[PDB]
Amino acid sequence: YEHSTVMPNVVGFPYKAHIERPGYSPLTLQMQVVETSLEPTLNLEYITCEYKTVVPSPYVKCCGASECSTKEKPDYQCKVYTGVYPFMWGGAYCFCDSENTQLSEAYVDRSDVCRHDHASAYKAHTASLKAKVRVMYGNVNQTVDVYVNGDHAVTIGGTQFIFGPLSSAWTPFDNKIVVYKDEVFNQDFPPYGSGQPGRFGDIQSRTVESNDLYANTALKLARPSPGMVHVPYTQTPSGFKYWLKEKGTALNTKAPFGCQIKTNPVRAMNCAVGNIPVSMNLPDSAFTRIVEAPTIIDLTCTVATCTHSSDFGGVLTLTYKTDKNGDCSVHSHSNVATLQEATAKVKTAGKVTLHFSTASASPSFVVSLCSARATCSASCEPPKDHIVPYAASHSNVVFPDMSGTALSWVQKISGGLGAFAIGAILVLVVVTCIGLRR
Amino acid sequence: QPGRFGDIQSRTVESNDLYANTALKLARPSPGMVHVPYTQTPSGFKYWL
Amino acid sequence: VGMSLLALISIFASCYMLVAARSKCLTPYALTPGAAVPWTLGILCCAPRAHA
Amino acid sequence: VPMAREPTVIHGKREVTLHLHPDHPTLFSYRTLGEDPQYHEEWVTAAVERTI
Ligand SMILES: *[C@@H]1O[C@H](CO)[C@@H](O[C@@H]2O[C@H](CO)[C@@H](O[C@@H]3O[C@H](CO)[C@@H](O)[C@H](O)[C@@H]3O)[C@H](O)[C@H]2NC(C)=O)[C@H](O)[C@H]1NC(C)=O
Repeated sequence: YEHSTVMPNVVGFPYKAHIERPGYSPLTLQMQVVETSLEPTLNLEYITCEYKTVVPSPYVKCCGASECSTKEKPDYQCKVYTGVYPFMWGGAYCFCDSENTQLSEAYVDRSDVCRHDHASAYKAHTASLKAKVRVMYGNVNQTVDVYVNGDHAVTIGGTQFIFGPLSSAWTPFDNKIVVYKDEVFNQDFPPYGSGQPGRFGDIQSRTVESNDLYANTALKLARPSPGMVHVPYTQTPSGFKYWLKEKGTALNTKAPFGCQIKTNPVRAMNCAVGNIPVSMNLPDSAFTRIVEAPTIIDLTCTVATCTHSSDFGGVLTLTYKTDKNGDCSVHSHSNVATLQEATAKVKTAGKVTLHFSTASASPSFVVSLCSARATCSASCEPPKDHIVPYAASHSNVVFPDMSGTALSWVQKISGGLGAFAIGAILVLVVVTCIGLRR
Repeated sequence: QPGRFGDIQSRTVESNDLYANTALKLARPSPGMVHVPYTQTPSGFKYWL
Repeated sequence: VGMSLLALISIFASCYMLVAARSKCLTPYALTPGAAVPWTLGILCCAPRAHA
Repeated sequence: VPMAREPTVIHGKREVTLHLHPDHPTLFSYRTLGEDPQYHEEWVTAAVERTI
């Protein structure tokens, strides 16, 4: 027997689905969403790590001259300075007094720990959602792992389920991502090959294991002081370190809807938004024949108390008349109220009690026990406490019933004024028609 | 109230009775040690000072 | 506020309807020195209570 | 690493007043998990009170 329904994407919400097949006793299903996971698709763009600049020992060809030659190193710098008269620990060599030359070189390379301490830049799109849900009915428990798109069906004890695509298409990960350790940032990194000194991406590599490197740190060399051998340079500090110092914020503490970011792989877990459609298919062994189910006639509903709190705060009593004692499947045919349980024991005494939760001052809903029916209407009072640590178990509707006290007063006042207006119109039209008849 | 003035009070200096409310909460000891951990809000008298 | 404005608008309109009806029903009698017809004089509150 | 003491909470009308008693500079952050959050994070040093 094919069936379909819709359930909210809120962790811990005790969704109950009610299936009524005309030839068999009604059945009630309990479903919950134990865990979710919104995993995006990643295209690694490049990697960054702190740089390390290497300075080869200066070559002083003295009483002679040298020539500078180019090489292929990232950000290579080399120069020749004339007129050097160096000194050493014993005494100044290069005895040819003033015709000397020093050749300085410098070039940059990735740090030693670039494979242990680095930041990645990604482009993210097309999220895929995964879920883990609990199903109960009849006498079968069990939680199962499901892909949420209309392309995975999992069988639970003879029943087949399919979870349709998410109603909304909201994803917290922006178009461009920067990942470090276990933190995700909505940053806009500069493209490959166009970094700037002193900021993020001053050196860039395609991957951690690659050979090439593109570095741009404005490395400059200065003529050495007289009587020294020290090859001075100047260079703006590592961009990665200052990005570390002033990255600013994160996503783990800024994502909406209260969903936790993690890493390895990047994902957003338990992230409350939207609705999940469910398409079912059931075998004939799941139901029960009418003949063995109890018969319930003359169903009446009363409400003991109501209290629109987060926990189940209303007690409801049902009176009936039955022939034999057994089991029935309670349900509420509206979302204004949510019952706690999905089964009840019916006995010859004739009275049963249930717990429900609401969020409106005056609810009015129809409750069914096995195949019977009844209407329940009640008045509710506010809760006195201010803060609680467990989430809402009602579906959060506040518009009252049309028979509620507030709408009763509105209706009475509107009726009085409308009747007065109709009387006015009748008087004026009567006078006009009397004027015409003459 | 714990954490402010008057978390510990005595009727007089020599009084045997004492009223204390500091939210002293014990914890489960870590594996392989004998140290009886606890946690407790600092004295309110020093913060009043 | 919306409900209050609707109520006031409705009540003022209906009162205006009664006023216009009384003017229409009483202005012909204000052009002839005739009887006020005690039967309608008591029913509808006109300017002359008993003065003709 | 150590764990700082639990703060003291006071319940209010949609507001929570919170007493903080640190021993060394700790990090304190919070967010409202609605549709549009209230981002915030701070480095508390000496004993303070916050309202959230
Ligand atoms: C369907 O299966 C799930 C998991 O197998 C059942 O949930 C489990 O219910 C038992 C009994 O209620 C829990 O054991 C108790 O947990 C409390 C938690 O405070 C603990 O204090 C007790 O000492 C005892 O261990 C168990 O934790 C719970 N499991 C989970 C993951 O929540 C569920 O009850 C089954 N359905 C039915 C109708 O029994």
